[PDB]
Amino acid sequence: SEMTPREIVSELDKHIIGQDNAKRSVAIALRNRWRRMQLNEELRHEVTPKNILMIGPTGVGKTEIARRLAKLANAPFIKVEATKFTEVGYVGKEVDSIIRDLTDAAVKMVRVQAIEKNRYRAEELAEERILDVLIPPAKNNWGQTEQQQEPSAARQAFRKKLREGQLDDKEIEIDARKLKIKDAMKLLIEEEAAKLVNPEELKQDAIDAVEQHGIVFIDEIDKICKRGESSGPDVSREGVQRDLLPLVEGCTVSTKHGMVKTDHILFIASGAFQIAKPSDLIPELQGRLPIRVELQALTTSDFERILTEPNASITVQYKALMATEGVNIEFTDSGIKRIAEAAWQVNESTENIGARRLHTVLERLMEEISYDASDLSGQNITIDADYVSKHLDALVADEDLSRFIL
Amino acid sequence: SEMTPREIVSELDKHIIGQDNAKRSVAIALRNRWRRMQLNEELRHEVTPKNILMIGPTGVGKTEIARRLAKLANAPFIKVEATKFTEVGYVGKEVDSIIRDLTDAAVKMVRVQAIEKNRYRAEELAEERILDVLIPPAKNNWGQTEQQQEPSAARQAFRKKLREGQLDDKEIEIDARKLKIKDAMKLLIEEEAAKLVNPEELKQDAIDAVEQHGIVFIDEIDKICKRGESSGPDVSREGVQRDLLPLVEGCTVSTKHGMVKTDHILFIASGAFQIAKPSDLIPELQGRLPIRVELQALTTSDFERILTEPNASITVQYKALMATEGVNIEFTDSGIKRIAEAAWQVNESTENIGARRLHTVLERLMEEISYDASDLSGQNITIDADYVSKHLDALVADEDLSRFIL
Amino acid sequence: SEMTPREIVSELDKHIIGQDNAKRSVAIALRNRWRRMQLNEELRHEVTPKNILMIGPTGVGKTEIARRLAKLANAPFIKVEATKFTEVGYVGKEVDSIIRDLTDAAVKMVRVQAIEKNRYRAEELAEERILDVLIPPAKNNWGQTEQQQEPSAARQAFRKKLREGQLDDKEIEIDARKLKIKDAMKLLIEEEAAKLVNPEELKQDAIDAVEQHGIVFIDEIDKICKRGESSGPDVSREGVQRDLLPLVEGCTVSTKHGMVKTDHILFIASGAFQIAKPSDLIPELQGRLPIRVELQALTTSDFERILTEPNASITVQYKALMATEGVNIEFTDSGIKRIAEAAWQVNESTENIGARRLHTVLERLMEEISYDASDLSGQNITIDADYVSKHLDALVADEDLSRFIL
Amino acid sequence: SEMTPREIVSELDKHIIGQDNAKRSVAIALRNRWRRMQLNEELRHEVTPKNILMIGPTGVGKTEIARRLAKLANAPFIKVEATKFTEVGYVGKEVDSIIRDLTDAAVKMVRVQAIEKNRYRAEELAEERILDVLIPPAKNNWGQTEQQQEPSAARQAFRKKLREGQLDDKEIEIDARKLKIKDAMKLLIEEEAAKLVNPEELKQDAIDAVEQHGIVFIDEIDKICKRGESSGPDVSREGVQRDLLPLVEGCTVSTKHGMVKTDHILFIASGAFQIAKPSDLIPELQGRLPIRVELQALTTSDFERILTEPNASITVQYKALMATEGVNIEFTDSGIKRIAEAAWQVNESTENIGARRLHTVLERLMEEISYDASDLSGQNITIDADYVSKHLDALVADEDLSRFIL
Ligand SMILES: Nc1ncnc2c1ncn2[C@@H]1O[C@H](COP(=O)(O)OP(=O)(O)OP(=O)(O)O)[C@@H](O)[C@H]1O
Ligand SMILES: Nc1ncnc2c1ncn2[C@@H]1O[C@H](COP(=O)(O)OP(=O)(O)OP(=O)(O)O)[C@@H](O)[C@H]1O
Ligand SMILES: [Mg+2]
Repeated sequence: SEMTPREIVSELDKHIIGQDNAKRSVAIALRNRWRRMQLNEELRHEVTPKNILMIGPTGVGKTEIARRLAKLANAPFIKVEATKFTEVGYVGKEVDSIIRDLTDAAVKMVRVQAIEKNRYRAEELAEERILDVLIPPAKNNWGQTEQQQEPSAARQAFRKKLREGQLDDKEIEIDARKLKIKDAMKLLIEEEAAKLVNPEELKQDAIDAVEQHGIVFIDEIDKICKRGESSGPDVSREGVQRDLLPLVEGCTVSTKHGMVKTDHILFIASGAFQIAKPSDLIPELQGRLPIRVELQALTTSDFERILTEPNASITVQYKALMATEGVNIEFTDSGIKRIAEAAWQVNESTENIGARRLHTVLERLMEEISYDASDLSGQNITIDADYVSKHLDALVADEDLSRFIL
Repeated sequence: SEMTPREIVSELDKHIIGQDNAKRSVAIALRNRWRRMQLNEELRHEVTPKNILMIGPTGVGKTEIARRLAKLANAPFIKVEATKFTEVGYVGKEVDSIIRDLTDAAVKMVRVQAIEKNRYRAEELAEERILDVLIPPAKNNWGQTEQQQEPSAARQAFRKKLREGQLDDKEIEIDARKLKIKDAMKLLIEEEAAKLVNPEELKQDAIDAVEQHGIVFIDEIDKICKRGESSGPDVSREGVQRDLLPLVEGCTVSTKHGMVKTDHILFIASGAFQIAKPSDLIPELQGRLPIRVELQALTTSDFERILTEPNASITVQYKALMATEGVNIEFTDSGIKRIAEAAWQVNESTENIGARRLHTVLERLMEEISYDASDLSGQNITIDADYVSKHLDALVADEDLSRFIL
Repeated sequence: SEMTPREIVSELDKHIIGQDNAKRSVAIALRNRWRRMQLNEELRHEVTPKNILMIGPTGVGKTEIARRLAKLANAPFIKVEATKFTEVGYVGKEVDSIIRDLTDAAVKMVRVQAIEKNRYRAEELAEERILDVLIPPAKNNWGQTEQQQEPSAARQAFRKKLREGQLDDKEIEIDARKLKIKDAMKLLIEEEAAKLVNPEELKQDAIDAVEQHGIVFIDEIDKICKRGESSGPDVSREGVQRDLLPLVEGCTVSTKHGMVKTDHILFIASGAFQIAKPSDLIPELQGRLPIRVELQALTTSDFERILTEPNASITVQYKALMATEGVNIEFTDSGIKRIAEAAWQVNESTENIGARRLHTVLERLMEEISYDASDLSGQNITIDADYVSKHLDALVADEDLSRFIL
Repeated sequence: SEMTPREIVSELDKHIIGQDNAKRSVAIALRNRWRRMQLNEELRHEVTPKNILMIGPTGVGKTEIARRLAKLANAPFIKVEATKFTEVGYVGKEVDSIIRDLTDAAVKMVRVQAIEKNRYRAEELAEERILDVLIPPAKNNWGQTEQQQEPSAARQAFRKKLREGQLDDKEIEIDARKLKIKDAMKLLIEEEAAKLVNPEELKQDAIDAVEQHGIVFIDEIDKICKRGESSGPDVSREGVQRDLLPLVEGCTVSTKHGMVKTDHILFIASGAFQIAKPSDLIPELQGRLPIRVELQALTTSDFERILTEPNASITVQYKALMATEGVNIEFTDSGIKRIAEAAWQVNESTENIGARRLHTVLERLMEEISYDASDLSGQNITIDADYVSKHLDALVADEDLSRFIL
């Protein structure tokens, strides 16, 4: 019961732009899950996760692809920065935390997993107990087949009003106190929800989810490589590698949820490696990170697509926000293409993040509309190619200024 | 469970190519545990473990030999980076942790031993309780010799239905809560398995495990010797050697599961010793590491062998996974040759990382296939030397690339 | 339980060759506790103990004597490494630990002490309760002097059968259930075993083992002296001597097992003192180490004795372990002298590590036999001067190998 | 109600040898206590303690004089090392601890102080509750002037029997259980002593004792002075002075016993000042350490007196210890004089501690008797001048050896 290499890339194709290779890789990894759990007992142990190591610059999709991947398989996920554990110079943060955190993440996974499952039932019972105070039921009933006319037009009346209308004052009993529907409603929900939920029967779900589906994204694992010094003193970082193997090559670790294996968890490390090369990773890590994939630096089209396609692109969002003031914003193809060329420019000119650059540029170009929105009520402003250039040109052209306000 | 040296080396031979000297070393050790038992009280508690110190390059087998050695011995094992405690002014953990961890590992094993031993007894009584809800048994019974017709076609009915067919709804009491068979089953099993397991028995058992068969493996021991670039931080690395002394000389450490004595734990310290010499260790430690053995670098022939001969060889493992997709992979002998050859080349032209290299090369090689797979069910794909060159020659040629991908 | 100095030196002489003066010092320390134990209330607590300070090279027997003295004393022993507490840039655990550990160590002895002490009592009562089910005793009895004919030939019959024979099916009552002697026996043992064990006592019994018999061995008490190089770190070492004082002065520390008074713990400080001198210890501490004793470096003859005279000498150890495989090892006098000379020579040409060198040397010399043993069953192998030469001479000479193998 | 400068010195003259100056000084400070608490309210605030700073070598009486002084006024006391708080380079110990500790010290003062104070009261309330079970009192009573005939001959009967007689079986109620007077007595006493032990009525006793009579002995405050560096970097210590000011010039500090002032606690810091001079202390401290006193180095006579006079001199102690074996030791004037000259010699020759040196010398000189004591039963050994010189001469003469075994 699992998707496949290609079928996976499709799903990822519905959220990430470009980076097909990387996709194919997280695709395979995810598939080998369903491949192992499909073998004899003697192998299940022998075959270890095919960890992937992503190589690319920022703003190009790395981390998203992992989120999306873990999401795509509702798998416990966690993102850490290799350097977070480098503060060993004097401070102290230990790797165990990674898995430790992962489990938590899982317990929240499984938790929320039950809630949203029967949240309706709760709300139902919740509003099924608010009608009792509105129309004090006369003890004893039932007996015939009038289940349809049983709730009485009374309860049915307040029913419609409650879920769809006024009603915002009364007192409900718990353990009897005055309150208010809009809140007493959110008071019962949690209570009711309790009844449905279970306890120690969360272990073989969370610890299992983790140990069998968890995914870890180890960011900038390149910030913890060799470096110019010596393989002895500058170990303040190499030693951070020597601290991950246990996690990477199967070890254990106790958590406030029990014991977690880690023997076969999917690790996806990533770096730009524009200084150090994956080859500088200690041999144990090289060994355990078999799948190597390089991501490409984004292009204006990517940018153009990242501005539009996304169900919640900054574009749609902005339009949304200004509609709050009565203004009707509209980004036109040329406009978008233009914001796109604006980002690319700045990335190119100055330092180069990636899709990141879209935020300041867009918020910059809309400064005046953003400030004047209130007075632009009822108007229809359209951001075309003209607009954009006579707002962003001056700035983009000015590299120095770009390093500050863009 | 006590086999002879020559035999122990024969098992080891099944998962590790070459390194005979190392195999004999470890086998002698394992073997003495049986010899010591044949001894009288006095000697039995005078004869200590012949801790090993392995000397060799990376990816040649030092650790693999220790795992496999612990496995055929069925003993709680544990890897530890010597450096995990190093610091020129940092923090780190405490060495005793090594015994806490090893002990957890002993409990884990024991739990398993007992569960699978009487898993039936559990599942049995488990469903034996799911039938009671399905068919409320009328209090009081027995009396005659009708044991067959006693479970009444009623229970017998559900029983087949339950075990075989359909799993799916009701409410069973614990501490009365609606559930679902397919799940209430797993719930009851654990609940039932419990009653069977004797805590003190497994706690004591888990201990003897560690105390009488523990095998700890200290990697990168040479990363603790002298150095010379300082005085404090170096005699601080030495600090790690001092801290380990109690464990190797015999001491007691307190753990969740009780008090553990280290006097009979076998220690396998490993090291490349390219910079320092085993003579650079602190005397007390050199004293506690009687047996010394040097493992040798692997050769291309070795890689070919490593590729297919070991038991769950990566080759056989690849084939297994692919089969899951209905694909039949086969490796040409020359295919196997070109691969070992590619790896060697890279290890030679970049960073030599031993047998480890084989993984990365094998993954890259079979990626296009791995991604297709599903779309090749029923096909017999053969990896001949032509396939191995078309997919790796260029890569191997690009020394930069190899530093990134292979 | 208290013997004279002269007698302790006699016990000491069964395991440690030479170092008579030290055996004496230690002998006095011990007899001295018994003496203080003979005083009145007035002095019992107004008698400042006589901690030892051992001065000597490595591998000459300082630790050994303390251990073995702790054994004949049958006292919980612990061995601290003076430096563990220094840190010119670390945390360095706090000395409290020494009494902590010792206590954990005391507890163990006590536990396994009590058990193996009155085990017979349990197994006896255990089976004494299995005969009750075999031959249901008729209530009320006794009265005359028919004590040996009272158990009746019935109980006496099953008695012999039980401990020496069949009988493997029966149901016993605990808290009434069918079982099986083979296991119902063990089941009872632990149950009864409980009865005898006093948890409110042994905890105390532990403190009474510690506070009044506890021996501590502080090593490298010389790696704590002034030094000179700098000044900050020195007072950082001296910090350990300052902090060390209360223990040797006589105080109370708190453990997970209660409060413990360090007042009668015998302290054995020890050091090589190659760079530093006792006179360089902090005045407070010097005066608190009234008993001073030196140990002489060992000589080849000594090695030869260490090799054979001691009770369970490594020689008698190997010969024993080999006979376990049915091999008759005979060490010729010529063979011993060469082992001793080989060790001495390596200690001369590389790092001198005292008697420890004999271990590595002996092991190496014996590996081949040690591996082949099983197949050499029934044969005789004489380790004589010629035998020693073939196996060691090449290695001893090759100074680079000796820094790795011997 | 207080002694006087002279009268105090005498008390100190009863335990310390020489060092009259320092005595006269601690005397004065102690007296100013009784002088301030004797002035108008406006002054009591204005006048602060006249802190004393002792200047002298080790082994001459400093700390002893402070103990004796705090004892002489049963004042809370504490001795700290200035350097203890210098481990600030990387570790961490804070001065608050000092007062923090001081209070504890006080609560222990007041504690054993309270018990023996109202010990009678407890026992009374104890047996007063044991008669209730013996003669179950009839509820309701009193009313007339029959206080003498009220206890009834019944309670009065058991009263005498109890404290002076049999009665050793009964059950008392606590939290109702059978016991035995002989024990049921000691059980009630403590349990009763609890009610008395001023629960919260311990505050205005400890915090008061501390705040009004506390004495702090700050050892080696010279180890935290200027030093060759700069008044900015080497502040790792000068900053330690900047941390005592608060305490010395009155601040506060919270303790698990409440709040403590510190405004006027007597501080007695000391140092040898053979490197740094009191002039190097930061100005604030100099200001707050008004009384400056120099102690002199001990003399053989001092040594001679230190050996004999003390009610528990090492000499008496030894004679005692050996009597445990039947031997009758006797130090003769010439003998002691000789041990004195021997200590002085070594102090002079090598490094010079002080009285300290008496421990090893005496224990060295008695080595043989100490070892042979057992066989010397019934004999009368006399350590005269002869004995000593022909046991200690060769060693004292040998400076080098002196630095090790003396
Ligand atoms: N004969 C062999 N020699 C080397 N590696 C082998 C051999 N057979 C299989 N392998 C595999 O090669 C990898 C090498 O890892 P291993 O830890 O054994 O190397 P190592 O050099 O001993 O490591 P370390 O330097 O950390 O002690 C493992 O994944 C192991 O399973
Ligand atoms: N008479 C002896 N003299 C020296 N070593 C001996 C003797 N008998 C046995 N040995 C063995 O020699 C080794 C030396 O260890 P020991 O701890 O006694 O030396 P040490 O110099 O006191 O050590 P450290 O410097 O760690 O305090 C031990 O393995 C010990 O068992
Ligand atoms: Mg290694």
